[PDB]
Amino acid sequence: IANQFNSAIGKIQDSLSSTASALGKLQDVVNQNAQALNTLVKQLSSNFGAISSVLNDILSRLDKVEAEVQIDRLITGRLQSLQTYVTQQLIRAAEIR
Amino acid sequence: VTLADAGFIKDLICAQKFNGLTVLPPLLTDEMIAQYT
Amino acid sequence: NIDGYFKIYSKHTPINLVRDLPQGFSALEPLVDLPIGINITRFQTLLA
Amino acid sequence: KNKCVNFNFNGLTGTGVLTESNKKFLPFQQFGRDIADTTDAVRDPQTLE
Amino acid sequence: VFNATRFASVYAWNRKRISNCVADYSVLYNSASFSTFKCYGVSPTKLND
Ligand SMILES: *[C@@H]1O[C@H](CO)[C@@H](O[C@@H]2O[C@H](CO)[C@@H](O)[C@H](O)[C@H]2NC(C)=O)[C@H](O)[C@H]1NC(C)=O
Ligand SMILES: *[C@@H]1O[C@H](CO)[C@@H](O)[C@H](O)[C@H]1NC(C)=O
Ligand SMILES: *[C@@H]1O[C@H](CO)[C@@H](O)[C@H](O)[C@H]1NC(C)=O
Repeated sequence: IANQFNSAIGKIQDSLSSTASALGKLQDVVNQNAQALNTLVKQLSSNFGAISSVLNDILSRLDKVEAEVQIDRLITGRLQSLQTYVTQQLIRAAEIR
Repeated sequence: VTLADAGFIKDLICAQKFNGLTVLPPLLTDEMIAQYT
Repeated sequence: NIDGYFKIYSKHTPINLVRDLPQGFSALEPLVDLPIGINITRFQTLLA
Repeated sequence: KNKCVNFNFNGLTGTGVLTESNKKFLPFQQFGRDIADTTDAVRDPQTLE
Repeated sequence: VFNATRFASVYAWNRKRISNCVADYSVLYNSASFSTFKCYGVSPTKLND
């Protein structure tokens, strides 16, 4: 029984060393954590119908009042973008819990 | 397992940091988790 | 030609080949932009 | 350089620390951009560096 | 651009390129003579900036 247990432990070392397969359950979480954040980073590049996605490119070109008609677009988009990510993250968290 | 940074003294996570997307550490260190184990 | 700008990108590379367009990979760097504005329908090269 | 300032180049305003880059810009480049679609490098006009 | 002696017909409109130069738009913008000076992707006060 000791020899068998030691043999079976040897088969786990070989199984997990000689390939990478069983850990996909952990890996997909570290992947989704990153991918959702990477998507939220990328969503800063989005225009949301403004003349630019970039803030200084508006503020250097327009005055105060004409900037806002662009800036509130970017705000509306970026606020909904965070709310989307936080809805995904709260939902995701429930699974991990 | 193969991560891309984890809050270890500062690249996907340079950009995340430069947008205020901070990653906080766990309370329990990987040694503590190994000790409990 | 884009929006009146005629733009040239190029690459010169060494080779050693007798037959065909060299299978392999590289990029052309932008060499020049000219504001020329003309229509180009058609083109021809020049020999010497 | 190596100090925090409000930068501007060409009307590319912002805020940061400027430092000499070892990024081998090919001669036709004047910007580098981070994954975030935010600038991270610039070629100065008066000085090529 | 403003001081030529004659202008063109709109069926054949002239187009002059501008490059490699310094632009004091306050010349144009402070000139009373213009019945309209309307900017669409910029505000006029920012043209110098
Ligand atoms: C905080 O920044 C300082 C630099 O100001 C870091 O100190 C450097 O540490 C490295 C590695 O030990 C040394 O090679 C340098 O000579 C140190 N420079 C100075 C001026 O101290 C420090 O490590 C940083 N701390 C953290 C937690 O990132
Ligand atoms: C250029 O001229 C040719 C010949 O008249 C015409 O077929 C073509 O539509 C023109 N292209 C442009 C972009 O004006
Ligand atoms: C800017 O001016 C300095 C002298 O004032 C000169 O060294 C430099 O060549 C100029 N910039 C360019 C791009 O030539």
